[PDB]
Amino acid sequence: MLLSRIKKKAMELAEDLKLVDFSFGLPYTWVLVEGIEGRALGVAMTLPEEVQRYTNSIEEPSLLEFIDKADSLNIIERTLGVAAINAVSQYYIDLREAKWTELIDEIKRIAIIGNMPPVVRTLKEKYEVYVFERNMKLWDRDTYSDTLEYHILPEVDGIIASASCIVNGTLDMILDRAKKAKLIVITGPTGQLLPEFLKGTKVTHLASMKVTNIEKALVKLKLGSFKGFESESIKYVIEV
Amino acid sequence: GMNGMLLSRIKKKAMELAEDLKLVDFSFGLPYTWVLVEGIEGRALGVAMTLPEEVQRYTNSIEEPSLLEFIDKADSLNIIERTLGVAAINAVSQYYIDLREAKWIDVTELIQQDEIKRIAIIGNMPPVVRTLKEKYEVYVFERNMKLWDRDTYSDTLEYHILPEVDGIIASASCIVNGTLDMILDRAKKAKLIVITGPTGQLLPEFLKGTKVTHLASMKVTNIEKALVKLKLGSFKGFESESIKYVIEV
Amino acid sequence: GMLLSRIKKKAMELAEDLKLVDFSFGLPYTWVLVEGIEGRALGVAMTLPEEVQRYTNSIEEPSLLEFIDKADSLNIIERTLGVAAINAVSQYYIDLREAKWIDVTELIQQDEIKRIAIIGNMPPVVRTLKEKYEVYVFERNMKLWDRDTYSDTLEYHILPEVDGIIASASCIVNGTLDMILDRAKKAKLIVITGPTGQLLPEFLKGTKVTHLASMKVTNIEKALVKLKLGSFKGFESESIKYVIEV
Amino acid sequence: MLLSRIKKKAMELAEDLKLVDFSFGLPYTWVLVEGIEGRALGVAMTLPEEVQRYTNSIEEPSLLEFIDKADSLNIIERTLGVAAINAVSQYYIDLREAKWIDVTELIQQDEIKRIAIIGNMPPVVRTLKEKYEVYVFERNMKLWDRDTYSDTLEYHILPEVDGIIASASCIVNGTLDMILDRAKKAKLIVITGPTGQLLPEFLKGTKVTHLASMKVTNIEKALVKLKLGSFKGFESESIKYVIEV
Repeated sequence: MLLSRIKKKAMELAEDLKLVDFSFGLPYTWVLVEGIEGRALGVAMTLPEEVQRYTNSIEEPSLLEFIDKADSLNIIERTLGVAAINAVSQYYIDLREAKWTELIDEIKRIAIIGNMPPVVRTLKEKYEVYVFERNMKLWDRDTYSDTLEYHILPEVDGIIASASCIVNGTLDMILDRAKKAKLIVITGPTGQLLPEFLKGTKVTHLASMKVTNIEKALVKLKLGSFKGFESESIKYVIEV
Repeated sequence: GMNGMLLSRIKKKAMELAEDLKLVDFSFGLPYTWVLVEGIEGRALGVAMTLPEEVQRYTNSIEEPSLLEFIDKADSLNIIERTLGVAAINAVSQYYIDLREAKWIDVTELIQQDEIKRIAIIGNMPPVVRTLKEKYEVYVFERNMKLWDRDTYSDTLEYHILPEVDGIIASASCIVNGTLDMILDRAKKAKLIVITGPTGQLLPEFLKGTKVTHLASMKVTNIEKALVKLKLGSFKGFESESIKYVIEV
Repeated sequence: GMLLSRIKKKAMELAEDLKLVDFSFGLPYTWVLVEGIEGRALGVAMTLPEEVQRYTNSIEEPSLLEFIDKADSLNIIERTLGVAAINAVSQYYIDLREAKWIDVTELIQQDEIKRIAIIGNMPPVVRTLKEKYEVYVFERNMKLWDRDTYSDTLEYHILPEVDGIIASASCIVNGTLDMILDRAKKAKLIVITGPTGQLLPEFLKGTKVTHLASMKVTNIEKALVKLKLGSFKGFESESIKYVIEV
Repeated sequence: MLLSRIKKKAMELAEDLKLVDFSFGLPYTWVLVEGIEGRALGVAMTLPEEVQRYTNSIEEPSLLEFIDKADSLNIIERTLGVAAINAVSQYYIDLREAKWIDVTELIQQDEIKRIAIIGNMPPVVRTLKEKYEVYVFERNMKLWDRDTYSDTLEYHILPEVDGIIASASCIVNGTLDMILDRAKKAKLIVITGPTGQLLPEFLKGTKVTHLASMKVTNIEKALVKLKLGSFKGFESESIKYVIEV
């Protein structure tokens, strides 16, 4: 599992960081950390439809304990672990010259994992697009089942996968089936991880967002507002 | 919002009690949304079950969070605003709750104390269902597909079956989704109506005049340890830091 | 005291000279084909798989009277086949002389109706009314969730505040029709729209329902092919939409 | 896709067969065919939770047209196609070496330790959970348990199991290709259910070891029960078999 290798690298970076606060909440599970330079907020998308039991083996919460359960069979332990990996990453992230869609000549067929209407509408006009959605709420008249990813991914030149593919563990399959993909973009707040963690993989770019105001974003994360949390952050694209 | 709700009348009573209380912390999280409050006597933790299957959008009109702002949004069309509002009503209630005449029993024990023939169980609660299905005629209704059995009926059949039952055990989550008003209206022949679960932390005086007879809920004994488990998404961890009670209305 | 229990009693009196030809509990619609001295009639009801408890049926010997008698059953499979049979008998005897060949949107008037409750997400109807009226859309199925759609648990509280109601005819199969009419306190216009609304208007006499917006199958053979193939638009193209006043 | 290769072989066998009747219905989609020897009924499990739109490109229904749409991106076209492949298969099926046993008795303690069960089958799960290490995966929320896991974990758990009991519905949703690719250490792979009516020769070369399905003994009585939406009524008009691939 790729998430098992990412947590090993992240635990080496969490040595000088401490856990401040956390919450397995909606729409995002977040982990607040603190170092000598200041604080950092890491998030991971909560997928309640994947939750089988509301249990957690973690008795004493800590940053190293959260990161160690990132490859757990328990989705609650994974989401808190990925959020913690992102929290350590957002503390050490270098976004100096980070690019702001026009990232895609070269590409003819695109596979979009996770229904993102603004991204889909822009690409459906100029490229052959295949949208895959698992959640029934985000279903369009153009969306296909996620069971068809295994068969369509080897035929596409570009892949735009929702960063939620990291928490549900579907990232390992997406990369394995990306036989002919020249571009693989992991987009969303769950993609807050360091690009060095994905070195060697087929992932080409990471499109996420860094929290500019931790206090205001925490208020919006606790209130369950995605746009409110998004407005307290800056969107970035960094090459792996 | 929806001023016709029983929840619209409960928030009006709760806002009069939230005058000497302040908001400490909150979280729209899983399995429960919680609101932490503080008064002159100490702190109180109120919870309200999060129903993600009811969430259509992740939006919130609340810009400046406060205890009175949360309670005012209890009768909102937005489930996120309702859940945070009900958790805030429960927070205020848990600060002022008097459990002198509270019975330290299970909901199944409470039913056995009366002469019931047919029971309607709203919300699939396996321990409660298993105990009652062997001694009474039980009708289980579940809205969430995850908690669905081969013996659970659709919630659309509640409207037709509730007038035929003598007892009702409704999951306290009927307060956050807005089904409580219908359940009580259709409870024509029911002599025993129990609202069970941590979302039922509300004061019994708020349900005065309604057909609700009992409130089966739990009070947090250790706020710090229960918050750790609520943030970790562990229900039994939060349940172990609380005491279950059954109180008359 | 369900409304569907009273409709089946009236429909069984009309199914005396009709015989069952074929049937199918299928998707998107359950259908029942009947035959009389004048010819054949096809009746449909919307299959709601999310409501299915167990794939069981107490009917051993299928007949038109047996199907109609199980229209008020607790089993959704028996209800859907029963409603489809009631519609099949209705489509044989339906009189569309004074039926209006109009859309549901042009039926409502700005003169009095200020608030509209739309039960079942119908994008063309919603888009037209949302720009001129205060609209409240309620959807139970997650597949049909928009940026304006709300939960069906809020119907009980919002229906008493609306002047007009446009309810999907699927409210007849899941048994939500009885509640919708009870909570329609201030509604002056109640329209039951969809292929499940093929039942006779006389069956809804006395109720708060004002209009029935449905469709009559013009080509039974071609529509059956499209019903068996699972195509809604293919079956819709082999029918004619009508608006009949109750 | 494996279903794209199965339809090519099934279309060669549908030459002397004709379409009689069909229905995309619940619980099963069925296709009724006829040849010189008689009639055959093929079924495929309808998965309404997978249906996003109720559309079908098929204008003129035929046996070859149904089979050609078996690898379609449209679940309605796939289910009708798989039901048609099963209908052609049930006409040519040879059950001389078919075992009249349950899927549970096909597994022995001396060879298998970890079992992966795809599709929540309570009788099969209850029998195996007491003697083996079982991992149940369910995609439909209705058939979900506090003991079942998400289908996203199949990709990671399937390479660790000795045996696999997959619901034949994995053929219609399109998960069969992944299940077999992730069956790295599996010595036994059983595709169980009425959707597994297909010929064993179609799965020759694959990791699939057995096919546990059923053959309709009374077509008329089973059609009445399929149209009525009764699974047990249709099951009682059939005979369960286990044929080795």
